[PDB]
Amino acid sequence: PELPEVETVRRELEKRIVGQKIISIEATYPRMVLTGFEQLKKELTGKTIQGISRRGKYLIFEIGDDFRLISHLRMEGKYRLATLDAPREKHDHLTMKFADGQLIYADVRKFGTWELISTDQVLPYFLKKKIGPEPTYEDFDEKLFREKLRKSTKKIKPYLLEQTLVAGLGNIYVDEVLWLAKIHPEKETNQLIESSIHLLHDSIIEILQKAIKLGGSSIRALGSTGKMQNELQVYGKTGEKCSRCGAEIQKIKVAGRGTHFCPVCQQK
DNA sequence: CTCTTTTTTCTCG
DNA sequence: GCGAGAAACAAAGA
Ligand SMILES: O=c1[nH]c(S)nc2[nH]cnc12
Repeated sequence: PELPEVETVRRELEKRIVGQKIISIEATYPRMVLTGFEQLKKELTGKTIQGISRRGKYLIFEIGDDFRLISHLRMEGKYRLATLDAPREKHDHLTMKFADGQLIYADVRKFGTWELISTDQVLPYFLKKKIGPEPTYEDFDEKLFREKLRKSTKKIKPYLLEQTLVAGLGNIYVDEVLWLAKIHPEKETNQLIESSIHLLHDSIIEILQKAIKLGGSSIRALGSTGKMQNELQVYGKTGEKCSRCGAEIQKIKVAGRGTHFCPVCQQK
């Protein structure tokens, strides 16, 4: 998932598991609990979920006053709420059992992670990761954005993907953002002019906020009812029309990543 | 059969 | 510092 999908999951969970006491925690893949599964099980068992937050693509379970469970779903981690008698599925790895149901984490590629962090260590956790601002008008300052772009010779798509200029873009929304902003994904950021940086800034916020409103893009669990996939202009649409007078979407490889763009729209 | 393709972090030169 | 490439892993497609 990317930020909009994680936010969609956050909202669904907030409605349903806040107030729930954790009765037990079980793992078939304890290795994805980076801070130690036995430690996590000992600390959280019997605690009540106070809330669910998000920072960039990270889910943050607030559990008791003094602990946070920081979860990253990476490529295709999925949460679902199931009855206590639900059968195990092949790629289920963890479950929190409540009195009237359970929260199960599944992840085909086993990339997703769990980390138990004390409450006063959450802000330092994200500072250490150098996560950039949330993609909102209030948090995403264009002035600082502009300065960082000026000082770098990185290509704009990989730099955006680093999460340091702004949080939340993955491969899908970065291709969508760059099409909307009419910027080439290999454009060197110090070549971007002010007006272009302004459109990029606004487009990032606009695309991500639109995606959130539409419940995320559901491609191929919680977060499965999204509609943003119907609004994608370029991602995964190789050879199809940009509706720009016959122009077709091209796919290239940029810093190891599949990259969908419309050449005529996105010249350097 | 092989090869490529689909978030973050790590190694190498 | 940088970029390139690969690793973690599983499954699907050419
Ligand atoms: O009108 C447009 N034409 C082209 S080619 N690319 C775009 N990106 C956002 N709007 C446009």
